[PDB]
Amino acid sequence: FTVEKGIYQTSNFRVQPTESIVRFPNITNLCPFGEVFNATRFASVYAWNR
Amino acid sequence: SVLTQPPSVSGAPGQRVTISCTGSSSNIGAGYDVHWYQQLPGTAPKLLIYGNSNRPSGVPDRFSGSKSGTSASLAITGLQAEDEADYYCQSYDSSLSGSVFGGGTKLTVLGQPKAAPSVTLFPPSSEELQANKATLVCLISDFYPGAVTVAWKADSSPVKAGVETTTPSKQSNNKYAASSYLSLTPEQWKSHRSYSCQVTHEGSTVEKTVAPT
Ligand SMILES: *[C@@H]1O[C@H](CO)[C@@H](O)[C@H](O)[C@H]1NC(C)=O
Repeated sequence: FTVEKGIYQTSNFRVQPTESIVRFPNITNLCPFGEVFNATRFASVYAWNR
Repeated sequence: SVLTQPPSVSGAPGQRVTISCTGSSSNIGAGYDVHWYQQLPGTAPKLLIYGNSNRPSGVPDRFSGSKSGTSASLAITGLQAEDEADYYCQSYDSSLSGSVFGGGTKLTVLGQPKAAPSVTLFPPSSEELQANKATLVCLISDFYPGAVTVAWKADSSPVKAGVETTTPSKQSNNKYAASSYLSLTPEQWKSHRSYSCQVTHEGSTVEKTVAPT
Protein backbone atom coordinates (compact mmCIF):
# COMPACT_ATOMS: atom_id res chain seq x y z
CA PHE A 1 0.00 0.00 0.00
CA THR A 2 3.06 2.29 0.16
CA VAL A 3 4.99 3.24 -2.98
CA GLU A 4 8.34 5.04 -2.85
CA LYS A 5 9.91 7.23 -5.52
CA GLY A 6 11.38 5.46 -8.52
CA ILE A 7 10.54 3.76 -11.79
CA TYR A 8 8.19 0.77 -11.85
CA GLN A 9 7.09 -1.60 -14.62
CA THR A 10 3.44 -2.61 -14.24
CA SER A 11 2.22 -4.12 -17.52
CA ASN A 12 2.88 -4.14 -21.27
CA PHE A 13 1.43 -2.17 -24.18
CA ARG A 14 0.20 -4.13 -27.21
CA VAL A 15 -1.19 -2.47 -30.35
CA GLN A 16 -3.94 -4.82 -31.51
CA PRO A 17 -4.73 -4.51 -35.24
CA THR A 18 -8.33 -3.74 -36.16
CA GLU A 19 -8.42 -4.73 -39.85
CA SER A 20 -7.15 -7.69 -41.86
CA ILE A 21 -6.24 -8.00 -45.55
CA VAL A 22 -5.83 -11.50 -46.97
CA ARG A 23 -6.05 -10.76 -50.70
CA PHE A 24 -3.35 -12.88 -52.32
CA PRO A 25 -3.52 -11.85 -56.05
CA ASN A 26 -4.35 -8.60 -57.83
CA ILE A 27 -6.76 -10.35 -60.21
CA THR A 28 -7.50 -13.91 -61.27
CA ASN A 29 -7.38 -15.36 -64.77
CA LEU A 30 -10.37 -15.95 -67.05
CA CYS A 31 -11.52 -18.56 -69.55
CA PRO A 32 -13.07 -17.99 -72.99
CA PHE A 33 -16.79 -17.64 -72.30
CA GLY A 34 -17.81 -14.35 -73.95
CA GLU A 35 -18.17 -16.09 -77.31
CA VAL A 36 -21.38 -17.65 -75.96
CA PHE A 37 -22.98 -14.18 -76.08
CA ASN A 38 -20.57 -12.38 -78.45
CA ALA A 39 -21.31 -14.56 -81.47
CA THR A 40 -22.13 -14.01 -85.13
CA ARG A 41 -25.37 -15.99 -84.76
CA PHE A 42 -27.22 -17.95 -82.10
CA ALA A 43 -29.17 -21.21 -81.99
CA SER A 44 -32.90 -21.92 -81.77
CA VAL A 45 -35.01 -23.13 -78.85
CA TYR A 46 -35.58 -26.68 -80.12
CA ALA A 47 -31.78 -27.11 -80.43
CA TRP A 48 -29.88 -24.63 -78.26
CA ASN A 49 -26.17 -24.36 -77.55
CA ARG A 50 -25.10 -26.10 -74.34
CA SER B 1 -10.24 -29.94 -85.42
CA VAL B 2 -12.02 -30.29 -82.07
CA LEU B 3 -12.23 -34.11 -82.28
CA THR B 4 -9.07 -36.24 -82.32
CA GLN B 5 -8.83 -39.91 -83.26
CA PRO B 6 -5.95 -42.40 -83.36
CA PRO B 7 -4.44 -43.02 -86.81
CA SER B 8 -4.66 -46.83 -86.68
CA VAL B 9 -5.38 -49.67 -84.26
CA SER B 10 -4.11 -53.26 -84.26
CA GLY B 11 -6.14 -56.32 -83.36
CA ALA B 12 -6.58 -60.05 -83.80
CA PRO B 13 -9.38 -62.07 -85.44
CA GLY B 14 -11.13 -63.36 -82.32
CA GLN B 15 -10.40 -60.87 -79.53
CA ARG B 16 -12.05 -57.63 -78.45
CA VAL B 17 -11.10 -54.42 -80.29
CA THR B 18 -12.04 -51.16 -78.55
CA ILE B 19 -11.62 -47.62 -79.88
CA SER B 20 -11.45 -44.49 -77.72
CA CYS B 21 -12.75 -41.09 -78.84
CA THR B 22 -11.85 -37.90 -76.97
CA GLY B 23 -13.26 -34.44 -77.62
CA SER B 24 -14.07 -31.34 -75.57
CA SER B 25 -16.45 -30.46 -72.73
CA SER B 26 -18.86 -28.53 -74.99
CA ASN B 27 -19.58 -31.08 -77.75
CA ILE B 28 -19.45 -34.59 -76.24
CA GLY B 29 -18.95 -33.94 -72.52
CA ALA B 30 -21.79 -31.41 -72.39
CA GLY B 31 -24.40 -34.17 -72.67
CA TYR B 32 -24.93 -34.59 -76.40
CA ASP B 33 -25.22 -38.10 -77.81
CA VAL B 34 -22.59 -39.52 -80.17
CA HIS B 35 -23.01 -41.31 -83.50
CA TRP B 36 -20.63 -43.79 -85.13
CA TYR B 37 -20.37 -44.37 -88.88
CA GLN B 38 -18.40 -46.74 -91.11
CA GLN B 39 -16.65 -45.29 -94.17
CA LEU B 40 -16.16 -48.12 -96.66
CA PRO B 41 -13.75 -47.07 -99.45
CA GLY B 42 -16.18 -47.09 -102.36
CA THR B 43 -19.66 -47.20 -100.82
CA ALA B 44 -21.67 -44.50 -99.09
CA PRO B 45 -21.52 -44.60 -95.27
CA LYS B 46 -24.58 -45.81 -93.37
CA LEU B 47 -25.92 -45.51 -89.83
CA LEU B 48 -24.48 -47.99 -87.33
CA ILE B 49 -25.74 -46.88 -83.90
CA TYR B 50 -27.39 -43.65 -82.71
CA GLY B 51 -27.49 -42.53 -79.08
CA ASN B 52 -25.46 -45.58 -77.90
CA SER B 53 -28.69 -47.12 -76.54
CA ASN B 54 -30.80 -48.30 -79.52
CA ARG B 55 -30.10 -50.79 -82.31
CA PRO B 56 -31.05 -49.77 -85.87
CA SER B 57 -32.53 -52.35 -88.21
CA GLY B 58 -30.04 -54.35 -90.24
CA VAL B 59 -27.16 -53.76 -87.78
CA PRO B 60 -25.70 -56.75 -85.89
CA ASP B 61 -25.56 -56.80 -82.11
CA ARG B 62 -21.76 -57.23 -82.04
CA PHE B 63 -21.29 -53.43 -82.05
CA SER B 64 -21.56 -51.81 -78.61
CA GLY B 65 -21.58 -48.09 -77.89
CA SER B 66 -20.88 -46.48 -74.52
CA LYS B 67 -20.19 -42.97 -73.21
CA SER B 68 -17.75 -42.84 -70.28
CA GLY B 69 -18.39 -39.22 -69.37
CA THR B 70 -16.42 -36.94 -71.69
CA SER B 71 -15.16 -39.84 -73.85
CA ALA B 72 -17.13 -42.28 -76.00
CA SER B 73 -16.02 -45.85 -76.71
CA LEU B 74 -16.98 -48.49 -79.28
CA ALA B 75 -16.24 -52.19 -78.78
CA ILE B 76 -16.53 -55.11 -81.21
CA THR B 77 -16.21 -58.88 -80.81
CA GLY B 78 -14.48 -60.75 -83.63
CA LEU B 79 -12.89 -59.44 -86.83
CA GLN B 80 -14.92 -60.41 -89.90
CA ALA B 81 -14.19 -59.86 -93.61
CA GLU B 82 -15.90 -56.45 -93.80
CA ASP B 83 -14.12 -54.35 -91.12
CA GLU B 84 -11.69 -52.87 -93.68
CA ALA B 85 -13.06 -49.34 -93.39
CA ASP B 86 -12.82 -46.23 -91.20
CA TYR B 87 -14.64 -45.38 -87.96
CA TYR B 88 -15.63 -41.79 -87.19
CA CYS B 89 -17.11 -39.88 -84.26
CA GLN B 90 -20.08 -37.60 -84.95
CA SER B 91 -21.45 -35.27 -82.28
CA TYR B 92 -23.15 -31.89 -82.13
CA ASP B 93 -20.74 -29.03 -81.37
CA SER B 94 -22.15 -25.89 -79.77
CA SER B 95 -19.00 -23.86 -80.50
CA LEU B 96 -19.08 -24.82 -84.19
CA SER B 97 -22.91 -24.51 -84.27
CA GLY B 98 -23.16 -27.76 -86.21
CA SER B 99 -22.05 -31.36 -86.58
CA VAL B 100 -18.32 -32.10 -86.73
CA PHE B 101 -16.77 -35.47 -87.58
CA GLY B 102 -13.66 -37.13 -86.19
CA GLY B 103 -10.32 -38.17 -87.62
CA GLY B 104 -10.74 -41.81 -88.61
CA THR B 105 -9.08 -45.12 -87.71
CA LYS B 106 -7.89 -47.74 -90.20
CA LEU B 107 -8.38 -51.40 -89.24
CA THR B 108 -5.84 -53.66 -90.95
CA VAL B 109 -2.81 -55.67 -89.81
CA LEU B 110 -1.26 -57.57 -92.73
CA GLY B 111 -2.61 -59.33 -95.82
CA GLN B 112 0.15 -58.88 -98.41
CA PRO B 113 2.70 -61.66 -99.02
CA LYS B 114 5.70 -61.36 -101.35
CA ALA B 115 6.22 -62.33 -104.98
CA ALA B 116 8.67 -61.97 -107.87
CA PRO B 117 8.27 -58.83 -110.03
CA SER B 118 8.93 -58.54 -113.75
CA VAL B 119 9.37 -55.29 -115.68
CA THR B 120 9.18 -54.26 -119.33
CA LEU B 121 10.73 -51.18 -120.94
CA PHE B 122 9.29 -49.91 -124.23
CA PRO B 123 10.84 -46.95 -126.11
CA PRO B 124 8.47 -44.40 -127.68
CA SER B 125 7.36 -45.05 -131.25
CA SER B 126 8.18 -43.02 -134.35
CA GLU B 127 4.93 -41.02 -134.35
CA GLU B 128 5.64 -39.72 -130.82
CA LEU B 129 8.81 -37.86 -131.87
CA GLN B 130 6.96 -35.14 -133.83
CA ALA B 131 4.71 -34.17 -130.89
CA ASN B 132 7.54 -32.17 -129.22
CA LYS B 133 7.43 -34.55 -126.25
CA ALA B 134 8.92 -37.87 -125.16
CA THR B 135 6.92 -40.16 -122.86
CA LEU B 136 9.22 -42.88 -121.51
CA VAL B 137 7.16 -45.75 -120.07
CA CYS B 138 8.62 -48.63 -118.04
CA LEU B 139 5.83 -51.08 -117.18
CA ILE B 140 5.88 -53.35 -114.11
CA SER B 141 3.58 -56.38 -113.99
CA ASP B 142 2.99 -59.64 -112.10
CA PHE B 143 4.11 -58.57 -108.64
CA TYR B 144 2.76 -58.72 -105.09
CA PRO B 145 2.31 -56.53 -103.12
CA GLY B 146 1.91 -53.19 -104.90
CA ALA B 147 4.76 -51.28 -103.23
CA VAL B 148 7.53 -50.70 -105.79
CA THR B 149 9.84 -47.69 -105.89
CA VAL B 150 10.82 -46.29 -109.30
CA ALA B 151 14.17 -44.68 -110.12
CA TRP B 152 15.29 -43.36 -113.52
CA LYS B 153 18.88 -43.06 -114.73
CA ALA B 154 20.57 -42.02 -117.97
CA ASP B 155 23.82 -43.99 -117.32
CA SER B 156 25.52 -40.82 -115.97
CA SER B 157 23.13 -39.12 -113.50
CA PRO B 158 19.74 -39.96 -111.96
CA VAL B 159 16.71 -38.13 -113.36
CA LYS B 160 14.63 -36.41 -110.66
CA ALA B 161 12.23 -34.53 -112.98
CA GLY B 162 9.07 -35.97 -114.49
CA VAL B 163 9.19 -39.15 -112.40
CA GLU B 164 5.71 -40.52 -111.68
CA THR B 165 4.25 -43.68 -110.17
CA THR B 166 0.65 -44.88 -110.50
CA THR B 167 -1.15 -46.93 -107.88
CA PRO B 168 -1.39 -50.67 -108.64
CA SER B 169 -4.70 -52.44 -109.16
CA LYS B 170 -5.76 -56.05 -108.65
CA GLN B 171 -5.41 -58.23 -111.74
CA SER B 172 -7.58 -61.19 -112.78
CA ASN B 173 -5.35 -63.67 -110.92
CA ASN B 174 -5.00 -61.58 -107.73
CA LYS B 175 -1.77 -59.82 -108.71
CA TYR B 176 -0.87 -56.17 -109.26
CA ALA B 177 0.31 -54.14 -112.25
CA ALA B 178 1.68 -50.62 -112.58
CA SER B 179 3.33 -48.22 -115.02
CA SER B 180 5.69 -45.26 -114.76
CA TYR B 181 5.92 -42.41 -117.26
CA LEU B 182 8.66 -39.83 -117.81
CA SER B 183 7.99 -36.50 -119.53
CA LEU B 184 10.89 -35.52 -121.78
CA THR B 185 11.55 -33.96 -125.19
CA PRO B 186 12.98 -35.51 -128.39
CA GLU B 187 15.65 -32.79 -128.57
CA GLN B 188 17.77 -34.42 -125.85
CA TRP B 189 16.37 -37.93 -126.36
CA LYS B 190 18.85 -38.71 -129.15
CA SER B 191 21.85 -37.05 -127.48
CA HIS B 192 21.83 -39.44 -124.52
CA ARG B 193 23.28 -42.89 -125.11
CA SER B 194 20.60 -44.94 -123.33
CA TYR B 195 17.70 -44.75 -120.89
CA SER B 196 16.55 -47.21 -118.23
CA CYS B 197 14.27 -47.60 -115.23
CA GLN B 198 15.50 -49.08 -111.94
CA VAL B 199 13.15 -50.62 -109.38
CA THR B 200 13.69 -52.43 -106.08
CA HIS B 201 11.34 -55.00 -104.53
CA GLU B 202 12.28 -56.59 -101.15
CA GLY B 203 15.94 -56.25 -102.16
CA SER B 204 15.53 -57.70 -105.67
CA THR B 205 16.70 -55.11 -108.20
CA VAL B 206 16.34 -55.69 -111.95
CA GLU B 207 17.42 -53.42 -114.79
CA LYS B 208 16.38 -53.13 -118.44
CA THR B 209 17.91 -50.69 -120.91
CA VAL B 210 17.06 -49.51 -124.44
CA ALA B 211 19.12 -47.90 -127.19
CA PRO B 212 17.50 -45.23 -129.40
CA THR B 213 20.29 -45.53 -132.00
C1 LIG C 1 -19.00 -8.74 -75.67
O1 LIG C 1 -18.55 -7.69 -76.54
C2 LIG C 1 -18.69 -6.37 -75.99
C3 LIG C 1 -18.27 -5.40 -77.07
O2 LIG C 1 -17.42 -6.02 -78.02
C4 LIG C 1 -17.86 -6.24 -74.72
O3 LIG C 1 -18.05 -4.95 -74.16
C5 LIG C 1 -18.26 -7.31 -73.72
O4 LIG C 1 -17.41 -7.27 -72.58
C6 LIG C 1 -18.19 -8.70 -74.36
N1 LIG C 1 -18.60 -9.74 -73.42
C7 LIG C 1 -19.82 -9.86 -72.87
C8 LIG C 1 -20.00 -11.01 -71.93
O5 LIG C 1 -20.74 -9.08 -73.12
